[PDB]
Amino acid sequence: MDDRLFRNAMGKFATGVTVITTELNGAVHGMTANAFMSVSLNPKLVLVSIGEKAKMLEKIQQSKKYAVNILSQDQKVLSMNFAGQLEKPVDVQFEELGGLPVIKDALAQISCQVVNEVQAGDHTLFIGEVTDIKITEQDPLLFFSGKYHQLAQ
Amino acid sequence: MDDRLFRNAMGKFATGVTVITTELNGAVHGMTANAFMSVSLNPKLVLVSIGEKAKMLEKIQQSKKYAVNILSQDQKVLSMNFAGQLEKPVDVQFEELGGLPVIKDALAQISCQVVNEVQAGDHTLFIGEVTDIKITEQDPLLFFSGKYHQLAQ
Ligand SMILES: Cc1cc2nc3c(=O)[nH]c(=O)nc-3n(C[C@H](O)[C@H](O)[C@H](O)COP(=O)(O)OP(=O)(O)OC[C@H]3O[C@@H](n4cnc5c(N)ncnc54)[C@H](O)[C@@H]3O)c2cc1C
Ligand SMILES: Cc1cc2nc3c(=O)[nH]c(=O)nc-3n(C[C@H](O)[C@H](O)[C@H](O)COP(=O)(O)OP(=O)(O)OC[C@H]3O[C@@H](n4cnc5c(N)ncnc54)[C@H](O)[C@@H]3O)c2cc1C
Ligand SMILES: NC(=O)c1ccc[n+]([C@@H]2O[C@H](COP(=O)([O-])OP(=O)(O)OC[C@H]3O[C@@H](n4cnc5c(N)ncnc54)[C@H](O)[C@@H]3O)[C@@H](O)[C@H]2O)c1
Ligand SMILES: NC(=O)c1ccc[n+]([C@@H]2O[C@H](COP(=O)([O-])OP(=O)(O)OC[C@H]3O[C@@H](n4cnc5c(N)ncnc54)[C@H](O)[C@@H]3O)[C@@H](O)[C@H]2O)c1
Repeated sequence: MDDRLFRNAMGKFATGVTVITTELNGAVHGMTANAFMSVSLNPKLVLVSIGEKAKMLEKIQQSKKYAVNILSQDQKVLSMNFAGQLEKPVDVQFEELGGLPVIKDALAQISCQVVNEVQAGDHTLFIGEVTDIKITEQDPLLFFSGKYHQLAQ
Repeated sequence: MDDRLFRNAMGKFATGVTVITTELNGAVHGMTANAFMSVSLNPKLVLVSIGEKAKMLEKIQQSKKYAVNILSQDQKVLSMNFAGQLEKPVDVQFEELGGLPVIKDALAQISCQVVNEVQAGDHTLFIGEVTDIKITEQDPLLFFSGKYHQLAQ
């Protein structure tokens, strides 16, 4: 059992792709995440998992809020941008939802207030209560086996 | 803000589909789950999220272990089965990995020991340390907007 074997295995679980956003003292910060899930119905809770070394970790710890932007099929470049994979950052179009910066034309936008924070090995889980939601009927960006994919139409 | 709006939103995050399995007195229990994610690299941690009213909850609390079986495209019937959606249960073919019952021909099989248990609203998060992994190169069953889907080929 290598780290590569584990990552390969984990990559067998297909997911959508989100960008996590928050605002700290004026500035908008974003991070590409697929470790996201729906947690609870009553109350409305959601969870995101952030690596210990990630700049986003301290940002969320201070702001105590975050939004989750589910990316559409047309937003592959944004995924790469917020994953630190482009040499030059793109000029991202933000709007607002429940007091959070959200990404324009995202498949879906979900704004949260952090209600719990749980360390789990390498990462921290931020459990958030959902305050606002915006949905569209776009097709999703998918991530599977280390590659970007689309739904069969 | 209705429960339907929240569920619709949450459905906008595409996922693979797993069956969580465990063993209590040699009886094998399974439950369909898509609230699953990779958590930590060092140590190797995974997380699953189980509803407070789910029979699986108490089973895992006792056994202190679970396997995650990621379903292939060919396993839609299994997903429906372990979701309580068929009138008559199907005869499921089990095998073994790390002392856990796993589903034969799954896309991937991941066996875990529970290392933490965190309540989060409606649900409990069982954080699991991975002991054993088996992977194949099959295509995944997908779940998105309340429907089963496939990857574009
Ligand atoms: C598909 C995929 C899924 C991933 N899932 C997760 C996961 O769930 N959990 C996890 O911890 N990591 C995940 N990662 C890795 C993570 O996205 C990167 O490690 C990321 O670079 C870490 O961001 P950071 O907070 O450390 O800050 P940085 O490394 O600085 O942020 C990454 C990039 O975002 C850009 N950026 C930030 N804010 C803005 C803005 N205001 N406008 C324009 N650009 C901006 C920056 O230019 C930078 O290049 C994933 C990566 C991929 C590709
Ligand atoms: C795609 C999708 C994703 C879901 N994700 C989640 C989630 O992540 N978290 C969550 O809590 N719920 C989730 N659910 C709901 C969950 O799958 C159902 O609520 C399930 O019925 C609850 O199982 P239970 O533990 O309460 O026991 P039951 O309701 O009794 O189990 C469901 C079915 O599994 C069958 N079964 C169990 N063991 C065996 C076996 N040994 N051999 C053959 N059949 C067996 C039973 O016949 C039963 O019909 C999801 C449902 C769907 C369709
Ligand atoms: N922290 C995360 O939850 C996470 C998820 C995906 C990618 N990433 C990071 O982004 C970079 C690019 O990703 P890639 O194209 O190599 O995809 P990849 O092939 O490494 O990812 C496939 C799967 O492996 C798992 N994984 C990868 N890194 C992980 C980590 N650090 N902690 C927990 N699970 C992890 C995830 O479940 C992911 O979906 C890599 O450095 C990777 O580590 C991190
Ligand atoms: N507990 C869960 O994480 C979960 C996830 C999916 C489906 N289910 C249950 O299985 C049954 C059939 O599912 P469906 O075909 O109606 O799909 P659906 O349209 O209700 O599911 C779409 C999304 O909504 C979210 N969701 C649904 N029920 C949830 C719950 N009880 N708690 C937290 N998030 C939830 C999930 O993220 C899911 O991916 C429903 O009763 C549903 O509640 C539960």
